[PDB]
Amino acid sequence: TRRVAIGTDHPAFAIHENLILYVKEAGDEFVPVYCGPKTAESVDYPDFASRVAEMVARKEVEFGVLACGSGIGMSIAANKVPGVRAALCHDHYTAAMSRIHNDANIVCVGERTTGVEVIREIIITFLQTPFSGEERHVRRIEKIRAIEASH
Amino acid sequence: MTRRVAIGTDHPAFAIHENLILYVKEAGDEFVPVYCGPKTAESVDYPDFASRVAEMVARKEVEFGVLACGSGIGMSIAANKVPGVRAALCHDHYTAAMSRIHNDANIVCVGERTTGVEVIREIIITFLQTPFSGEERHVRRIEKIRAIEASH
Amino acid sequence: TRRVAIGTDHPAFAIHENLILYVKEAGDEFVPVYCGPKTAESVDYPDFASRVAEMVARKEVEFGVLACGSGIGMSIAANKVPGVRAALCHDHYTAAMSRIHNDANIVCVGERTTGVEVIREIIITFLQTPFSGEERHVRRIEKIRAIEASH
Amino acid sequence: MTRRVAIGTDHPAFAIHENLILYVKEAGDEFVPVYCGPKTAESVDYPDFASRVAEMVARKEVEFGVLACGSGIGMSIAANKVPGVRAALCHDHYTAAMSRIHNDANIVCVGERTTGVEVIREIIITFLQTPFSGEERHVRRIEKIRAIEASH
Ligand SMILES: O=C(NO)[C@H](O)[C@H](O)COP(=O)(O)O
Ligand SMILES: O=C(NO)[C@H](O)[C@H](O)COP(=O)(O)O
Ligand SMILES: O=C(NO)[C@H](O)[C@H](O)COP(=O)(O)O
Ligand SMILES: O=C(NO)[C@H](O)[C@H](O)COP(=O)(O)O
Repeated sequence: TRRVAIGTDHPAFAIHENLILYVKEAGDEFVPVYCGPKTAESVDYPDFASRVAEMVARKEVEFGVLACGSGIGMSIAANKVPGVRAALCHDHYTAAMSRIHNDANIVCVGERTTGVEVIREIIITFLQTPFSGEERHVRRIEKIRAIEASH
Repeated sequence: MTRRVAIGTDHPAFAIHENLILYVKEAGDEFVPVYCGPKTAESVDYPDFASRVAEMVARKEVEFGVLACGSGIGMSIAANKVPGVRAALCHDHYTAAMSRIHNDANIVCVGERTTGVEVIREIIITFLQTPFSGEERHVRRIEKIRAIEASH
Repeated sequence: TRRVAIGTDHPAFAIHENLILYVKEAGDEFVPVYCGPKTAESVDYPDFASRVAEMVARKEVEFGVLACGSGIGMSIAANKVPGVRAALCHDHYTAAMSRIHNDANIVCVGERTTGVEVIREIIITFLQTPFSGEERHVRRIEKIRAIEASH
Repeated sequence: MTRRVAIGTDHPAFAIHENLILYVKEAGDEFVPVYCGPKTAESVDYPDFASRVAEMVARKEVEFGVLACGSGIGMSIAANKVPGVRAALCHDHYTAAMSRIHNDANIVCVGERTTGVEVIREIIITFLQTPFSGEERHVRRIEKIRAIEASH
């Protein structure tokens, strides 16, 4: 069982059931946990970025999915939480490499920037692709953890 | 009155480092590049250079940063670990503009392996030239990012 | 007055009024002419690609806008009409350069690939950006016309 | 039983021409690159090389073509002028896959100025390896493209 927490702001609300669906499409072991808004009225992305990022950091869930206008807001605010490696992806390549090289634990996408079928592909690829485990990446990821600790 | 812009890369982006320097100048006379990346070909660790540039931005030694890696991802994660930093992974003109308009982003991140140099150029120029909107919901949202930083 | 004919298939139907709106947003001189489907049921992209491309070729309208799943189908089928330079754009850069270098007369976009705000930006940039008029491009565009004539 | 793949570029894509050759091989043993672009640095006219490769595909001398220019656009326009050709401008994995699945595309077009080499690699590989679906609505739509060609 690999839980994936889902967060959005208002531009991504209309596509939230899509994101739920795309998590389950990655495999039966992938369980979506919807932590986004309940209504379509404006909300502030940091509020929902924080909720999902804290769950990931605390290890309640293995993965996060965050959507907003461009995904930029989500990736900045999620990365403020220690333990989070939030990757803003715009295609299949960035989704795969975020996992292989960076061991990313949160994938961020933009609703106004990336079509839903590419959002589908991103989410599925992010979840299914393993971290390489290579020495250099393991070292670089540990160096990100050391930047957190120095602050 | 002129605006400093620090540039960092790891090894795959080293091959285009004078490109990055050039594109910063291309945004206007008032933009001064500050090269902080691998002085040479050397395979290096992106978080070391993201930190160098991220710290300069957070200390207000430069106004903006430009970071390049393979996909841009490692640079955006590592730079966002520094409080005071809003580092945006951009891949086209629209994200470069909106990162500024909505998020008041102070670091632009790009991948050399994903995004062609003429779009990287367009990203950098758009980033540097586009102003923050100052609009109420955006200020409040940026403050909420700061409040998150304060809690950790 | 610069008429712009608009064509879609079914995945782009839900966003057809968007495309109408984005044409007018480029300027008051830009007049949208909707030539896409009236209902959301499946249709074949070549049918609507051809209608718009023929209007452009015959010079009824100055410009075309075509949307489908990925935009690939639209750009292949529209380019089959002599006189058409249909450019599949996915960002601002490709929209600008399609006009500056290629003198493109039709812009093609994918609904499932490119978010509407980037589709907005593409359409506005395509319409507002002039052809450079440079010798080399004028020569290359004339060489495209010579490929048509040899078939 | 092995599948030939002709490659053409103009001048900005010349710098990555052995990349393109390499990536075609990377899709499998059964893929044979056929280099047809500028043998040298020379500033050239994209329609001359789009034609060379487009004609080889239409004559069935090769099964696939790969075309690279600045933005990929001029290559897709010029190659689509040859009857029998379905040339797709792709910029990521999804368009590369769908061009094959839905449109049975026989030429892949890319921009060196817009799309980074590792994604160009991914585009080429995905294009070559992904099969046409053969599904009814797609066959009919492809035939309608042919019927358009016949009318001119
Ligand atoms: O894209 C975003 N953050 O990156 C936000 O979703 C975006 O600013 C929301 O904008 P809006 O409040 O005009 O809808
Ligand atoms: O993509 C990146 N960071 O996100 C880095 O540039 C990447 O890890 C470099 O990988 P390499 O060590 O295979 O060159
Ligand atoms: O993207 C397209 N042509 O490029 C078409 O819109 C696409 O094949 C439509 O697919 P569908 O018939 O499964 O909706
Ligand atoms: O983008 C292209 N065709 O679409 C071409 O590579 C482009 O016209 C080359 O332009 P240049 O003549 O400035 O190098």
